[PDB]
Amino acid sequence: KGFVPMKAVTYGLSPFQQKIMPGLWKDLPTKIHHKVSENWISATLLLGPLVGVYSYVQNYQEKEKLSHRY
Amino acid sequence: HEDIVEQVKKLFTKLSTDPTTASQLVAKEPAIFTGSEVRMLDDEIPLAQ
Repeated sequence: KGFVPMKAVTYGLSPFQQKIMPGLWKDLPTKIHHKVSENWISATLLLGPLVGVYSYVQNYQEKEKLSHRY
Repeated sequence: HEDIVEQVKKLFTKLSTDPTTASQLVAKEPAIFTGSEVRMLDDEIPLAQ
């Protein structure tokens, strides 16, 4: 647990000299599109098996119930 | 004082007579204090300042 010699240069500005809130809602649709396009595969892989198993169980149960009738 | 003033009055000519003082050139372009930092990290120097 130690540190390293670095050699960098940085500039900063005071907190009380810059607008804070307007950054949240600036350009939402492009951010939403980027997130969706990047994580569509993760969403698919998370939500696939649940839907498949649920549909299969529903179909099996209704078929069995309707086949037990008179 | 009199000797210097008479020599000056006799010698100092040909100076441009622009009717401009420092008051106008400072009244516009004022000096505003912002507040910020500059950090120069080297780390091969023995002392910090």
